[PDB]
Amino acid sequence: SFIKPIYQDINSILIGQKVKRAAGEPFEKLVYKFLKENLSDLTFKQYEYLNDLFMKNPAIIGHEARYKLFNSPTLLFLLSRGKAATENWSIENLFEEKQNDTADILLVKDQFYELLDVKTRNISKSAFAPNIISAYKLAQTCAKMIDNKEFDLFDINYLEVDWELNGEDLVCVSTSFAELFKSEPSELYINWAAAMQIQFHVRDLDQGFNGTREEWAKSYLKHFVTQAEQRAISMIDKFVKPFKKYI
Amino acid sequence: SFIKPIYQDINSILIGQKVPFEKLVYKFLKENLSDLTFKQYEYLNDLFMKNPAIIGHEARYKLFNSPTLLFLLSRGKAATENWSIENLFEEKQNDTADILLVKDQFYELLDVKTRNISKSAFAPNIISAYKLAQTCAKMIDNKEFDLFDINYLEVDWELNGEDLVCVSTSFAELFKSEPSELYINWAAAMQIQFHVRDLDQGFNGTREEWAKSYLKHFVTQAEQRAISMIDKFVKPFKKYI
DNA sequence: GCCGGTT
DNA sequence: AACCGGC
DNA sequence: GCCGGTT
DNA sequence: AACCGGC
Ligand SMILES: [Mn+2]
Ligand SMILES: [Mn+2]
Ligand SMILES: [Mn+2]
Ligand SMILES: [Mn+2]
Repeated sequence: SFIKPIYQDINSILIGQKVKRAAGEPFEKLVYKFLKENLSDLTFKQYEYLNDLFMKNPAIIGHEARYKLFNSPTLLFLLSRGKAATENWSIENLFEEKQNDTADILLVKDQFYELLDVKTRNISKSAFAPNIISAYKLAQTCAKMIDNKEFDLFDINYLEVDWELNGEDLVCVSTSFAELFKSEPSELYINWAAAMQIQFHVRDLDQGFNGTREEWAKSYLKHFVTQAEQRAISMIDKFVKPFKKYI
Repeated sequence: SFIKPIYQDINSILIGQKVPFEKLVYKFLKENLSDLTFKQYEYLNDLFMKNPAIIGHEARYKLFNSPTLLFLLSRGKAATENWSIENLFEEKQNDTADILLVKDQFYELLDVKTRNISKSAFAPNIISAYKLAQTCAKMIDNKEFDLFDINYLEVDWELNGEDLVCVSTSFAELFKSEPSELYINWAAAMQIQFHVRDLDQGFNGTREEWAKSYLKHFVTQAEQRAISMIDKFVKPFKKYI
């Protein structure tokens, strides 16, 4: 990670930080503001990075050619926008924040990519693990890493900002940081109903995986396929059986 | 619908207004059907305020006088229990309905969907196909076939400089649509997805029929998704394990 | 504690 | 509660 | 037109 | 992008 060396800083700055009454999505901006101040040459919003990539290559027009600028099938897959959106891009028609985008922030350096999400949590409310990332997208990601042998190109990490309502604004009370690729893949909770999302709180994320990036991919694909099989038959029991009587 | 007879009115007041764009409608409905119109959370408060005698969740759950409505409108046991005149419910993202209209102990559940017609059409989550399944099951077990409708109002808008402007609307009734026509997007939180404007309204049977017909559709689509899971999520990745 | 459905 | 983009 | 994954 | 409640 690029932000880990200064995490203790981020942690200490964000704590006690307040914002005017995700619900706490103004806390993301602080993290981005901070990143952009201490690692400014590394820090991008995902759309910002796409904009920079294309601005550096004005000659390169069309989606075909523009996709080539990625030098990576897995990154092309995680990062790019659609073909018409890419074809249509211009200095006048730049990319903007996109609901669906994979990552909140990109830390890039020497061709190594850290995709960073900021999750925000209302510590008052009962714990409810948030959607992290699509288990399916993650399966595809794992398959593309293996097919193209990209096991040393990018990490997917998380920064959780705990907050509470203090009078008339939100205040951050603590944070956590975890690395997707350091967890035991077979331990990832896939919530099929919840748009097929891996779900957890960062603070709970296991961080003891031992093998290589390749082994993680293989093991996650095993876990995915197993959970998918289980869910298939588990659907008959929960969504069919209970209703058969009425028909 | 209580809304339908005055749809022209609504349409006419909304078209051209300026400001996802959370668009009133509530305002209009309130100022024209005051004693019929409620946010969901507000209707809950109303119900409990009107019965200070009752306390505890079990007792206040009886105030609904309907297993189905209880299923659709009520908060959890604890939050009900802890409800107080000095501790009211607030808007909850999770609530079934945007607006509830009730007259003569009949309920119209109204969602207001918004839509940027500048962008390319993408059917929105409407309601959980699994929630709807439980709903029809409850309607049948409890013979509540004349109690509530679930209806939708689509506000089409478009960005003009600084201000976002409504430029058309649609209204449909869920229980007038061909149940087997309803698109159940499993991956999308098991949601029914449609735009209102596109919603079949040619159903002619009874409420009971609709419910039984829907459950048949649901059970069928659940099996199909179960099976489809193998091809979509299993075979494509086996070559790696 | 464990678990998964909904906006 | 929306939201894009493959073919 | 058709269809369905993601934040 | 997060959000409750059943036992
Ligand atoms: Mn993101
Ligand atoms: Mn975020
Ligand atoms: Mn609603
Ligand atoms: Mn709405």
